[PDB]
Amino acid sequence: ATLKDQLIYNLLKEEQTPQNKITVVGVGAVGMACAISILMKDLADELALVDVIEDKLKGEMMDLQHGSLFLRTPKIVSGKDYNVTANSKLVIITAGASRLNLVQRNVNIFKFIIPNVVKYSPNCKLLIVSNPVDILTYVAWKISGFPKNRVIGSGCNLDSARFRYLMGERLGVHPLSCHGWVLGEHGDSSVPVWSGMNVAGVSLKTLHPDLGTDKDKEQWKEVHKQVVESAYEVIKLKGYTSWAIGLSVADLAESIMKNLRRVHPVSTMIKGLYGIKDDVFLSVPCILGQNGISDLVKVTLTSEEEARLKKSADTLWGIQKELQF
Amino acid sequence: ATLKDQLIYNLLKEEQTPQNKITVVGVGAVGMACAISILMKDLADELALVDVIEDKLKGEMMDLQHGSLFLRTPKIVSGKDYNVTANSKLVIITAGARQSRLNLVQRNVNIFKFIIPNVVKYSPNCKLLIVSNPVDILTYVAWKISGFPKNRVIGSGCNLDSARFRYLMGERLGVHPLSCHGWVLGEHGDSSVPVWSGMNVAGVSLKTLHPDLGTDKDKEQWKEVHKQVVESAYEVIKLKGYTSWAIGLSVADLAESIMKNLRRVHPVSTMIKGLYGIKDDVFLSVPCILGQNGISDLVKVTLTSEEEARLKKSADTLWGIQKELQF
Amino acid sequence: ATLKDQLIYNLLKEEQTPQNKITVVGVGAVGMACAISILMKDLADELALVDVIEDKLKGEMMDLQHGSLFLRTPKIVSGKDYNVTANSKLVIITAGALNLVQRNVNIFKFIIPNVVKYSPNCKLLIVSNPVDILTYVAWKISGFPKNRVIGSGCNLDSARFRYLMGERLGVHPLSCHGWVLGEHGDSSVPVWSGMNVAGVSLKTLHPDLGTDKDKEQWKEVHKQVVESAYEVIKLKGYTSWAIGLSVADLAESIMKNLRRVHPVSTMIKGLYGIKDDVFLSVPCILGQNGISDLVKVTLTSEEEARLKKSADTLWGIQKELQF
Amino acid sequence: ATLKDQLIYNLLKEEQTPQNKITVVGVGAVGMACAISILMKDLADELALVDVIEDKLKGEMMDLQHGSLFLRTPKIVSGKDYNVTANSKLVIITAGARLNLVQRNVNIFKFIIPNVVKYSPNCKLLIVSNPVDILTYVAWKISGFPKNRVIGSGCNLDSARFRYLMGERLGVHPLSCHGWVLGEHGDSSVPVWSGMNVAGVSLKTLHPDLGTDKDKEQWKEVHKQVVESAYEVIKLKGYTSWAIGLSVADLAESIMKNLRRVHPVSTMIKGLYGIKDDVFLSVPCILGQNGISDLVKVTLTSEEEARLKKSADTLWGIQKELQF
Ligand SMILES: NC(=O)c1ccc[n+]([C@@H]2O[C@H](COP(=O)([O-])OP(=O)(O)OC[C@H]3O[C@@H](n4cnc5c(N)ncnc54)[C@H](O)[C@@H]3O)[C@@H](O)[C@H]2O)c1
Ligand SMILES: NC(=O)c1ccc[n+]([C@@H]2O[C@H](COP(=O)([O-])OP(=O)(O)OC[C@H]3O[C@@H](n4cnc5c(N)ncnc54)[C@H](O)[C@@H]3O)[C@@H](O)[C@H]2O)c1
Ligand SMILES: NC(=O)c1ccc[n+]([C@@H]2O[C@H](COP(=O)([O-])OP(=O)(O)OC[C@H]3O[C@@H](n4cnc5c(N)ncnc54)[C@H](O)[C@@H]3O)[C@@H](O)[C@H]2O)c1
Ligand SMILES: NC(=O)c1ccc[n+]([C@@H]2O[C@H](COP(=O)([O-])OP(=O)(O)OC[C@H]3O[C@@H](n4cnc5c(N)ncnc54)[C@H](O)[C@@H]3O)[C@@H](O)[C@H]2O)c1
Ligand SMILES: O=C1O[C@@](c2ccccc2)(c2ccccc2O)CC(O)=C1Sc1ccccc1Cl
Ligand SMILES: O=C1O[C@@](c2ccccc2)(c2ccccc2O)CC(O)=C1Sc1ccccc1Cl
Ligand SMILES: O=C1O[C@@](c2ccccc2)(c2ccccc2O)CC(O)=C1Sc1ccccc1Cl
Repeated sequence: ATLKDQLIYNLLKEEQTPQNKITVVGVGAVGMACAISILMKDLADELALVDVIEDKLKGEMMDLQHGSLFLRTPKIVSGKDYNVTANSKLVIITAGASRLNLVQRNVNIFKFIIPNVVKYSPNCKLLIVSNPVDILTYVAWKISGFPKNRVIGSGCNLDSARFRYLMGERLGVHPLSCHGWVLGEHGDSSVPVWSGMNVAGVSLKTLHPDLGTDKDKEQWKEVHKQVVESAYEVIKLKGYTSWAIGLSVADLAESIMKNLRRVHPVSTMIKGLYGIKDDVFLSVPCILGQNGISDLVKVTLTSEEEARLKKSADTLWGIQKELQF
Repeated sequence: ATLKDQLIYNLLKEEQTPQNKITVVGVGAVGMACAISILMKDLADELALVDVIEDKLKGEMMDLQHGSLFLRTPKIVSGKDYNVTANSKLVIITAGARQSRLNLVQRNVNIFKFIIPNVVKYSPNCKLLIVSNPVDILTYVAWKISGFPKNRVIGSGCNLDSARFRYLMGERLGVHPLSCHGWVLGEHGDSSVPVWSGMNVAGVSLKTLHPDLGTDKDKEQWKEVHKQVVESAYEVIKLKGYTSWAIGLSVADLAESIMKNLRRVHPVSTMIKGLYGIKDDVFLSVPCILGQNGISDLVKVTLTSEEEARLKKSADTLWGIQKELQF
Repeated sequence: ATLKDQLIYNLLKEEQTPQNKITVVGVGAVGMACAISILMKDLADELALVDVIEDKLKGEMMDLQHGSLFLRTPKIVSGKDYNVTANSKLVIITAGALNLVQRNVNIFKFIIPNVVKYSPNCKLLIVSNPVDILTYVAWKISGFPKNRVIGSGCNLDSARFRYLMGERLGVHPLSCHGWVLGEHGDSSVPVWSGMNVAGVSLKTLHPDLGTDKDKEQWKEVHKQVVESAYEVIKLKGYTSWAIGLSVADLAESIMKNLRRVHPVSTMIKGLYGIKDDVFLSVPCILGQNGISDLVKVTLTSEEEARLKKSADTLWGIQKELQF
Repeated sequence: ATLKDQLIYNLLKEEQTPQNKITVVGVGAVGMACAISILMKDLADELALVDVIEDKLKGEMMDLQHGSLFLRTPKIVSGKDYNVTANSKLVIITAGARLNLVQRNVNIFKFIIPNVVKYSPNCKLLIVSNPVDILTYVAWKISGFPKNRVIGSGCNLDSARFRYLMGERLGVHPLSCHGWVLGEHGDSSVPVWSGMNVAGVSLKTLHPDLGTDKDKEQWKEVHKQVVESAYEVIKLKGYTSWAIGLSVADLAESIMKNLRRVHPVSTMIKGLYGIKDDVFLSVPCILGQNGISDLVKVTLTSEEEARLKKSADTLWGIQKELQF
């Protein structure tokens, strides 16, 4: 009799499949920020990390494990082999590297990652964070063979969060109570939907018809410009962004894992909307839950706003048709 | 009229002061992990960040602000000037480049000579939580420089050591670390002392069940659990370069007890003069009751002759270094 | 020496004045639901309970205290005497019985000066019905500036509305936005123009929204907000859980200085052609100083007229009250 | 096309089943305290309520539903028919009256338990209804479940009360005051003095008279207060609810999140302490997604073993006469 056998009488050895498992692929700054935020929100009963850099992977794993006393996630695993990811409800991909090469190089990474993920978690939802996110969501969708509902791109979720932060600073109101949607292509070409911006259901555009135009005395257009300038500025200042993307991703994870059916601006296949007929992924408000994107909101856009999304779809398809699978 | 004034009618513009403000000094890997953990536990109404590297400081500030939608800490500020830290309840020092030990002391004392008086100037009534290494020496140093009473100068101490210990114990037993109790005390790091007599699950003493526990005669080598606390630490540095997540979680747990006045007991570093035959002004980890006045009480653990000798030895070495420090 | 002194060496005995204290007055179904909700949200470092029924009060305190292991609120106290409430940041009034209003006024004549004596700088949050009138009564008796006297108002009404909207749309209520303003309860006003998902206006899509001639009868969503409350009283005898949760949401914003916007009852003279000292719900920014700002909702003529009629009705009652 | 269709484009209508459903049976003071505590802890994606009083059930359901904006449990259902409870991970039984006390809750359980097993054959059963140790045996007998999936709330609350009182005496948070009350829930529970400690410092070693009549500080009265304060609370407010609700939600947390934390709950103790009868008593158990996977073999003094054994004989004496 060992000490363990002297202290503890076992009733059954029958270990079960983990029921609420999340995997993060890529343990760089983004991936780890996603990991810590997911752990502090108690979303998973098992977390798996994967990367190609083996020492860094083990170290990050152990560092999380050593905080186990302060968490409610009883099993943290990692490995280069995707067997550690088996039976994940949700797999978050943050792995990634002129700049048309860059796309094909991340496609090449995805050619390896995606089939391994699918092999071990055929029923998972895929959440793509890697950039350029809209293209890479299409790539994951294409390589995986999943229905469109199970391939979600982070998209404009962070863009909108920044927008609401900035709006909140201008109005002196918590971002939670400042509503506004940045849609379309993540990053420099995103579209701020001025018609939807509100506090307490009071449309800013109705109060201030010049809102978001060049005639706007207060230049609210700057808020959206600042959304892009902020991201360049953070990179210039600290070298990367981590905390904000980690938090926005944990929020998406919460909706999926808990089947909340909250509405988030994420990247989904928008074929058949806004005059678009190519297989491209762009952000619109989506209902997120246990089967992923079940529904999307049909935002009423101005002709200018539809045109901007159309141009994005055309540019995105232009790149995609040239990619090698 | 501006859009804001059309939308919003102001009842008053009295600018008041934060009620539950926390400052983190040094926004490296440790400091920023501390920050995210504190933010995700809703412990503060204002978070202030200080560092000497101005671009890194701003970028970190901005990156947290951008996650505001997902948090309930409405104000995050930063700056090189300590005026951003005014009226903090709790100030956490994680400053100084990560790591000989005497040369580490030397450079972190010099940093503290600048940091601590600026913290005291703006937050005279704060609790100071020292994380920077060597943590026991630097807790003494903060207490000497600040002039604060003993209760308000807390060193992270063996809080992480004990958490690592409990993780490892839980792994061998198949029990959650929360339900595996055991205390690593004394000097943080290489010379810490595992108190075998206190190790238990459900009040069942492991040492009583297994008298060889922690001795060289133990066939299950439970002494390796404490050795693995030490080895774990070196291994994480080898693998990723630094520790961040575990220390950040451990610090947020201490902040929780202090901000919410919980009077929970934690292994942290406090002025141990008067215990264990120790007559010098040294800080070492014992179990301390933490609350809104910091360390209000400490637990008097019965130690074996050997365990007591190790604390005494640490106290002798630490006082040997400290007596030569120039203030 | 005692076991305590053998185990524990004390560094200092000194006790601070409470830093994040909440008081709930009235330990009925509403008061206790507010209490449990506040406790499970870790909003207070000290909770005080006050009621006139001493056995009930003691029993409720002990039951909560016996749950201390599972909570992070280390001091829970109670008493008939308001000395237990000293230095509260937030005092929540849920105690209660033209007859009924005056009976609650009489209760408030005892309660409010006692609250003020022991927490002169607190925010008051009034839950007791009829809430809009009794928030006015607390304001008058206390002598507090209007920013520190807040009525639970239409926070619950709006939460119900968002629950019903969410059910109809297949969307979580958090993403279903819509505001019920004005007088709490029967005479509340659903603001159809603000009802939206993701910034998409339902009224703009569906102009019949909120009219009697609406084929989908979306007006019934607001009627069911009123019908819901009567049904719950019919079926179980009182409402508690929803109101408790709604009050804790308000407390969170105040105690954490969030500056979120909530539909709560505030002194509305100077808006919407209202010229009397009446409290009605509009969207208000809530924080450490209570209500610092309000949102000026653009109302239709019919919406405005409903608020004005409530104002006249409330004031018609209030002018008759003896203090 | 409705407004819903005008607003929302549906990608798929593939309907789903909950992944983390919990059922509470009985919506009285205890049941609803369990429910609100479970809801505020985000343990379930679906909560089902069952009771025989139809208006009360509907009204309590509605009341919780109305606070949905402030919760993260997207569906609350209720019903008289146990089809509303299908595929529950965890079913908490709090129904029954607050020799006669036992046989009447037994009769309730003859209806309830088969109905639960029918719709959720793989669930963990958590029994709260009193007398909890007896009704846990009854649930186990009727269900045919393996013993790991039938758990009584047992002495989780007694130990929580003990730790509260200990904490008040020492000036330490109950979380940091360790002490186990085992055996029978209620009058005959056993305080394990040898395990009582702060920071692993044994109070019995520091204070040898701890738990004896010779004790000048009368620590034995702390355990007496645990036994009593329940009667005290019933006398003052009519029932207990909040503490039990909090304790049940703590157990539910460990089950639903597979935490493998140790709690004192009622389990089959035949084979321990010389006990031979099919009796349930509280010992410390490791709780996770398979219910009680393991138990801690506390080392008891001869007096302590004698006390548990006496309880086992008493309970069996009642149980042998019950008719199923
Ligand atoms: N959508 C958004 O809003 C959002 C915001 C920030 C970052 N991103 C993206 O996240 C990605 C990563 O960001 P980062 O800062 O952590 O970069 P990083 O370089 O620090 O980390 C990337 C990690 O991916 C790993 N990796 C590379 N190939 C891999 C493979 N085949 N399998 C497993 N792991 C592999 C790398 O080793 C590295 O650890 C980038 O594409 C970045 O653009 C997008
Ligand atoms: N006690 C424990 O259990 C525990 C565990 C891990 C780390 N630590 C310690 O925490 C400290 C920090 O670790 P790290 O990895 O974050 O180091 P780091 O180098 O990543 O960061 C240090 C930060 O301190 C800043 N800094 C330097 N001088 C400063 C000054 N005068 N004022 C303000 N800020 C200043 C640096 O610019 C830098 O941003 C180290 O001493 C490390 O050993 C202790
Ligand atoms: N504003 C809202 O949305 C909301 C919703 C529900 C209830 N309410 C109101 O909450 C109030 C109470 O609801 P309830 O169901 O808990 O009623 P209750 O009758 O169950 O409990 C009321 C408590 O008030 C206490 N009380 C009476 N006089 C007192 C005094 N002078 N000092 C201290 N306490 C005193 C009683 O003793 C009792 O415990 C009612 O006015 C009710 O209408 C409003
Ligand atoms: N284990 C503990 O530590 C602990 C603490 C408190 C109470 N309890 C017990 O919990 C039980 C309930 O306490 P309470 O205060 O909630 O009682 P209660 O009277 O308020 O509620 C009991 C509910 O059970 C319902 N019920 C009765 N028969 C039913 C059936 N066949 N099917 C479904 N529901 C049925 C009743 O309608 C009622 O709603 C009692 O046995 C009490 O002793 C145990
Ligand atoms: O903030 C971000 O950081 C990155 C970026 C990309 C392109 C331009 C600026 C920043 C980045 C660059 C290099 C290394 C790490 C990074 O995370 C990646 C990225 O998508 C964002 S978010 C963003 C970016 C541009 C505009 C608006 C928004 Cl909301
Ligand atoms: O884990 C830690 O990391 C550091 C360390 C110090 C000395 C020996 C090993 C590690 C470290 C070194 C370099 C860079 C960054 C670091 O955080 C600092 C530190 O105190 C710890 S904790 C620890 C250390 C040694 C033994 C047992 C424990 Cl629990
Ligand atoms: O839901 C409520 O319950 C009470 C009520 C008051 C007046 C009419 C119906 C119900 C009630 C009655 C009796 C006993 C206890 C109670 O809480 C009190 C009350 O304000 C509400 S909220 C409400 C009430 C009416 C319409 C719409 C709404 Cl949103």
